[PDB]
Amino acid sequence: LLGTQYISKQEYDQALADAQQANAAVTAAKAAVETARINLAYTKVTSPISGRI
Amino acid sequence: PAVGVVTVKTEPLQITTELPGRTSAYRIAEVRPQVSGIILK
Repeated sequence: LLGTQYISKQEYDQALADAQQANAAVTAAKAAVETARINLAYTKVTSPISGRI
Repeated sequence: PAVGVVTVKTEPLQITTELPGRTSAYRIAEVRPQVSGIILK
């Protein structure tokens, strides 16, 4: 939409803005998801080492 | 009557307390995890 200059470079700036931060929110999410899942990984206790129990 | 005699005077003496005690590092710190979890290594 910017090829033929049909928007505001300002505008496109704004669009990329969230599109930038959006994924970051995603990053905030996947980081989040792993967190609990990690805890669910904590649940189902893993032997932190190997050997005779 | 003839005897070995030592006439007495004031003699400064720095002898003083010899008392007990235990010794410590200084330098007597610890390592306390401030972050909780499994020790990986």
